[PDB]
Amino acid sequence: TLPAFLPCELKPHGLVDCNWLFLKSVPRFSCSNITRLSLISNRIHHLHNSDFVHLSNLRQLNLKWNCPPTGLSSCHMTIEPRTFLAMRTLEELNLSYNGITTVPRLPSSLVNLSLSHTNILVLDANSLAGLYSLRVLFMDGNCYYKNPCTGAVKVTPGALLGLSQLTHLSLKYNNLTKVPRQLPPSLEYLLVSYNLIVKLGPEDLAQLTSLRVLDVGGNCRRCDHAPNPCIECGQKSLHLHPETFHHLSHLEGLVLKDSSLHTLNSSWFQGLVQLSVLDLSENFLYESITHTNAFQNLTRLRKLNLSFNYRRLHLASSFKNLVSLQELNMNGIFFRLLNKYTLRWLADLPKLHTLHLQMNFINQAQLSIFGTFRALRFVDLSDNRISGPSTMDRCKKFTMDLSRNNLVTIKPEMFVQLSRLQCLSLSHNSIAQAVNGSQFLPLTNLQVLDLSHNKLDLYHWKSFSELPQLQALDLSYNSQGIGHQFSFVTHLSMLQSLSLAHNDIHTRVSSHLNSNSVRFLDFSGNGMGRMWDEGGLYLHFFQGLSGLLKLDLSQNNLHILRPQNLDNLPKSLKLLSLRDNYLSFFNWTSLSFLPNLEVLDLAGNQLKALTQGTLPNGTLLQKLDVSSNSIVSVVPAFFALAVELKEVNLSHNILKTVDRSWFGPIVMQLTVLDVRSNPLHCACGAAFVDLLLEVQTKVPGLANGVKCGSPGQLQGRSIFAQDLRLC
DNA sequence: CCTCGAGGG
Ligand SMILES: *[C@@H]1O[C@H](CO)[C@@H](O)[C@H](O)[C@H]1NC(C)=O
Repeated sequence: TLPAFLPCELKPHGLVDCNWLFLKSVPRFSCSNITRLSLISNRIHHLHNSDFVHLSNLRQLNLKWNCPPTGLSSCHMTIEPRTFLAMRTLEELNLSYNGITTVPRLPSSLVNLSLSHTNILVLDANSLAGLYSLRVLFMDGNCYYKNPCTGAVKVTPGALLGLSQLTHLSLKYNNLTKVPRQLPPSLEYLLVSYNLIVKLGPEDLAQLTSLRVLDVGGNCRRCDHAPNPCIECGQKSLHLHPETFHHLSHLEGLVLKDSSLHTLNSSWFQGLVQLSVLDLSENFLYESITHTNAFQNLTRLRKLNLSFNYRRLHLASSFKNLVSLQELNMNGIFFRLLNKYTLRWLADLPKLHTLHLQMNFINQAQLSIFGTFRALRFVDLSDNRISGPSTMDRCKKFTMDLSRNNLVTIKPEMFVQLSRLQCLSLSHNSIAQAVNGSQFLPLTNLQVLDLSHNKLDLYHWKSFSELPQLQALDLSYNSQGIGHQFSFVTHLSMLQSLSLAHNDIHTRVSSHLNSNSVRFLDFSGNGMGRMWDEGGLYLHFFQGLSGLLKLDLSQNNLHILRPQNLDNLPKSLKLLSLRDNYLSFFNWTSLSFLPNLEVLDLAGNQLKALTQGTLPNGTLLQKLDVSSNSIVSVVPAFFALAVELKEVNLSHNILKTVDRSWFGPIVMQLTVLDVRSNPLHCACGAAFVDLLLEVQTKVPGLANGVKCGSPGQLQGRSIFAQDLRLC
């Protein structure tokens, strides 16, 4: 009757969630059917032979973050010999972020193991005894600046050969000077990044002929302008032996990032015939990518990262061979100019769909080039310094992001040959301009336009009229004696979504917003309280938006909401958000003025009670959110008439109980009833317990998150800390 | 390998 696994939550697939519960011991709670137990981030510092005896059938166990090394502000975990042996079908185990110095004894059933961020500094053949079914082993971060050790962690030669089935090995951030010797040949991937492996040769990868991904990056770093502690490389560059990767016939992925690579050598990729991913970021290949020939035979290369390579830029002719290339990252390279030659050799690549060009300080750009490519779907030029022509965004659609640039004026010529663009972002520029229908002529196909965080003045009624396919327009956070603000809206014939959120609404703001197409309007963070206080002037401000379905009036300083104003909102309205206003009183029967309303959000107001009316017949209301108010009481039968009521959020209020007289029969059709963060009074007779237990599947966090506000020793603790059914 | 140089897995 009480949920079975207090103080934890039962979740469907045999999962018992005991996360973040301040537990100091493994809970005891039949348990013969639980197969998964998560105990993430509790306070368990000691583990004992008998601690898992009741969970003999566990397959998955997460003990992450129970006894962190430092860490935080220092913990050592003790584990008895037979602790995990009681679970002889245990398949997965996470011991990461625990102060253990040796790996515990484990059952041979184990398949996945994490020992990351512990204090295990030695792995020998004894450490992993009998893990012959192990496929996954992670142990990162046991000897770096956040989890320091003296010297390095040692993996002895052949220590892991017993792991006959090991496909996955990660040993990052462990101060390794060399790749461990005689690693299991079954390895399909090996991560040894961010150690001190300054030298690499075919010897170091001897017999790893089953590798699909190898990460040897960050082993020779340059620590100039490194935010966190960095160990500067002893040499000019990662020393790479030409034949190192030659035998890696199945290598699909290779990352050589942050290796201080000054040149590329085609030898490296010679034997890599299924190489689909290559990461070359954070090196010094600026000149190299401008001239090299290494790319000439990488014909299966799908993804390529060239980001943050330091010293007129032109991608080398070798790029023309990358006919499988789908994605190219060129962030943070820094080139002043983007021209017709800069990216020339990418133009005929059959399936190049994504191009990252962030943070390059580009101040002159012939964007026209992006109309010549074969299948560009996304070009990110955000955070550059583009100021003009050359001399809702999802869209996940030919898309271009020009946000955080230097546009002050938009000129139609900057968009020549970009006529195929369906999504554009000019957000976070400094565009102060009278928009008037003469800015985006070539953008004939533009459906989504983000002009947020700019300084547009929108008095002109011809605004955006040259965008015939415009469906979604974001004018959020816009800062403005002729024309009228927002007058253009009615003339945008296919506009479905519009945001005018957090704007500067001045005297001659159009008293009417009109449309036949707008279905969603975000009018958040404006002054609708101040506007509706000006009498009849704005009484019908939204009425002209025919077919309007969703309206957001959050953060509009609404202190009152008269029936006049609700009645003159479009009768089509299905969703209305009044979140974070100052509503103290509200006749709930006034909701009958919103016939088709289904979702109502009134959170962050000061409705001290649900007392003033009832949910009217025969409303179609489905979701009511009245959280973070100050509700201290509700009238019986309040929710009774809302036939279609499914979700109601009463959380973060001041309810001393939750009574069934409120809902009646509809309490059993409720999919969600959220009553957390109410100061419930947990006397020994309290009736709310049996009620919540009746709809327990439908109240989130009931097991431990629904807590008492009184009496004093129960203050801040769950309604199940003591059994309240006793009295 | 991936997401948002460290962390995840
Ligand atoms: C109820 O509202 C609270 C307000 O903070 C929110 O945290 C929670 O997500 C909501 N509950 C549900 C089930 O959506």
